[PDB]
Amino acid sequence: RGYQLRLVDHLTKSNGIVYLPTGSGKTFVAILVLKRFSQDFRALFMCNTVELARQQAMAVRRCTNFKVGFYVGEQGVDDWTRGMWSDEIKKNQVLVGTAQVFLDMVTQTYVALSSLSVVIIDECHHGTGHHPFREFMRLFTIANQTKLPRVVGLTGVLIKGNEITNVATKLKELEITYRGNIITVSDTKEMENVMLYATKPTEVMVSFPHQEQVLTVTRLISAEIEKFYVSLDLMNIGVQPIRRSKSLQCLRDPSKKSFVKQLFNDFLYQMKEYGIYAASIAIISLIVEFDIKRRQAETLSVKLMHRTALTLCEKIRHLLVQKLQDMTYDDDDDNTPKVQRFLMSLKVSFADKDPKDICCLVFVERRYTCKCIYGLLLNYNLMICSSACNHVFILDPVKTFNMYVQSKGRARTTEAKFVLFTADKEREKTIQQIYQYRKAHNDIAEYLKDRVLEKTEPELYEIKGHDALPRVGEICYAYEIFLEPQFESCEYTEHMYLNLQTPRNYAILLRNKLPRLAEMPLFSNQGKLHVRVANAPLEVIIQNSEQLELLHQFHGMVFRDILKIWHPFFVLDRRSKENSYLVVPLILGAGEQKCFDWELMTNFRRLPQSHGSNVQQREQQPAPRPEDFEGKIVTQWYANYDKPMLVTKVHRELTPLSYMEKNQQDKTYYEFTMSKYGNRIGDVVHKDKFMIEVRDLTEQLTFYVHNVILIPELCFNFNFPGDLWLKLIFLPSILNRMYFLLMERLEILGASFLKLSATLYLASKYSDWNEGTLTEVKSKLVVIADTLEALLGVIVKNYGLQHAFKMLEYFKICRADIDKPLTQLLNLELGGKKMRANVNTTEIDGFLIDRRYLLQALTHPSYPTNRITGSYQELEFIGAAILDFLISAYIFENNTKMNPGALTDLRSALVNNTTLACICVRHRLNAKLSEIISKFVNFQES
Repeated sequence: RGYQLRLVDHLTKSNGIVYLPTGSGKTFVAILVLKRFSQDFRALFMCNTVELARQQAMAVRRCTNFKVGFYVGEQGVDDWTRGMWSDEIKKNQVLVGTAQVFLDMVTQTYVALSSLSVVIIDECHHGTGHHPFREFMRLFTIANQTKLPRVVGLTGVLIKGNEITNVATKLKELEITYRGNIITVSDTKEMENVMLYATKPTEVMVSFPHQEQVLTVTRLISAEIEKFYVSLDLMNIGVQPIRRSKSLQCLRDPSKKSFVKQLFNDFLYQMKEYGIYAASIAIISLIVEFDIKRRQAETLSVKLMHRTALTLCEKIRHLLVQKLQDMTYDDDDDNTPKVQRFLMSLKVSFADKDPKDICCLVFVERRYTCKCIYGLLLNYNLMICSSACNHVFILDPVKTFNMYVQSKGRARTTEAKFVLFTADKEREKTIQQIYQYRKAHNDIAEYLKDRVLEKTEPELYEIKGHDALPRVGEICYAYEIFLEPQFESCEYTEHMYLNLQTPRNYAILLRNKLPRLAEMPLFSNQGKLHVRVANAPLEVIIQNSEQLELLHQFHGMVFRDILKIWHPFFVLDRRSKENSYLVVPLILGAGEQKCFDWELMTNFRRLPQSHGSNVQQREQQPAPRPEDFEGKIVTQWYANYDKPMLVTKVHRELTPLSYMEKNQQDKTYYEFTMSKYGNRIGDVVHKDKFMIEVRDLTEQLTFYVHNVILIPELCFNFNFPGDLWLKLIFLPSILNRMYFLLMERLEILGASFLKLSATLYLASKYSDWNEGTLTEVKSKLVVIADTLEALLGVIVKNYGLQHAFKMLEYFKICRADIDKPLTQLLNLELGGKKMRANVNTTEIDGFLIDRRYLLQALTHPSYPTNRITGSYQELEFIGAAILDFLISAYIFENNTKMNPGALTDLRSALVNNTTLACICVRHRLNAKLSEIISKFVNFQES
């Protein structure tokens, strides 16, 4: 700020003492003078308190870290005897240590003041007499009149002398002991801006009249306390420290002399409890009305009767009851002048001269004063605060006015600020003497600064001394589709039905050529299935409508009468595509050769046994047929017919009149049907018809994902085999991987990589261009986009890294001008500014006392395009999507074992600023920006 530059201007030319108020950044002004002293040519930082030395050493080491200098300090843990200073002060240029460590080392001569170039002593006004700051200054006095270190110091106040003119000699004597020059650092033209940074409310002492009468209630309470003080040996009565001494005497009662404190142990315990109630009532009688003090003692006396009622407490309650008649008449006299002044000042502040609605809490002298003051306002926003104090009004506070407030306050009608008001003359005289000493110190400093440099130098020296798109014509291209089972685990130990177990296969006749179309995994009840696509035959054609329409109507009938579904395409929308009419089966001839047979398509579609059954009458009774029941499915000709079933084997011992598999019908299979729907027994009249094992083909709807005894009498023999119809119903489930042709980690990674292409190349083209105008034309120039970027990442694994990235920008995006830079990038205007190297830029910025790339990387966005670098905004968005796409691409192989839903929670060290800034501190390496960040760094260090 402007106040720190003016105060440090006199310290750079010669020695001087900096006088500034607390909170003005006096330590920051010393750091600026230390950087100017090292540029034009060892520093010593003295601290009075050990607690303040740790904060000054950490702040000096943080600023000297970027300077590439050695910053160390000695708190007294490292001490050694040698002919000079230890390795801490010798190796490090800046040494921050207490004055006691330097004074202890001055007894036996080791290091001399000539080693350090400058010495900064915090709070140089306190050092005097036998203090260590005056002892180290006395050694410099014997070393004076020669080359020595430059003295420097900063303090809140100079000194306070007698009257005015005599006080000016005290300020000159303090500067003569510290060897200060005639230049005194003080805020003059910067006082306007210095007052705006730190607002100090003025101290307004409001005296209130104290009642000379009516105080006999306090004297009677003191007389009653004096009677109890005879047994307790004058504990205390009616004092502010008595409240603190009561808590100190409570812990001091135990662990004392055996015989001496034996009787005083339990005596002082009951006396301190009753004495604190009388001391609190005495303080409440002065601050508030006497009626509140008598009510507090009456409630405490009633609680003593319900207590254990000790022999010492019974006499104290009986003594107070004799004086209760006189104390009750004192509170009944109204039917304190200090409380009237507090109510008048609080009412005038809310009325006018200040905000109408504001938070104003009066400071209570104790916990009992808050409840007493609350009842006075209701009997005649506002609150009674205690613990500390609050803003604005404070009732009879005893404390340092500057240290207690430490904030602003409300206002009243007057020329003044908010402060405490006490009726005692000793409290008002202390605030008046401190204000008069501060005004006299500022007047003595202004009179001393107005003197000539030659006159003040001789005065200090004398004191120091003595719709249809077939795409092709009518032709038959036979594509053999190989479908065979592999293996699986069968718990039921059922037989494995495979399409390769029968000679008849399934071919594909279409007007389109044959793509590669490798196999795909599948599963079923019999085992895993695989479908291979190739063409055994070729150059085939049908003849007119004979062979052509034979596979047509057979395919049209297989649509509804086989799958039996309303929508085969599952609610199609556009209803169009590359036209492939149907695939036709091919029956295998002699050997492994399969020719074109049109009789198989017409026989399967015209078979009535596929769905509709028959009715067995007395004219025709079906006989047992073990040869016809081998591979043929069975149905229900009478009742309960929904899904048919294939008969695997025939059982000669099992008959409709034999033992049933259920206990319902005893030893009869057909008795269960006659007792339910009234059906006949064993179809018509046929008992001897053998039974069979029915196997239902019903399974799950979608076959892509993995996963009963009838009789030949009542069942009709189907013409369709069991194994031939297994692969015919799997066509709808295989369409998932059939229609289309060509993970989620590259999806989100491609979104950051798409923005990284514009961040890398485009932002590195023109560095001086603003961030607003750079993304304006790149945005409008152009979920589903992340899927297209995932395919570009897979293409980068089969070629070079820039291979797929090249065509990725050309194919999807256009960007005629931006596509050329997308190949390679370079450095920003930072390295282009200075044509030599970053060493030339190190002369203006002494932060450097590769360095070329770190120039723009360490640039602050605060400065509006200064000479240190162009800006950090060009590299901010650059590395933004860069590191985002780089961390996502490296985590694609590591997180591949997870799913997009689970891996989305926390993946690859999330960029949240909590762990971000903490990663730099884990390597052991505006004023508002240094405030919240400093408090957050201390809490995150755990």
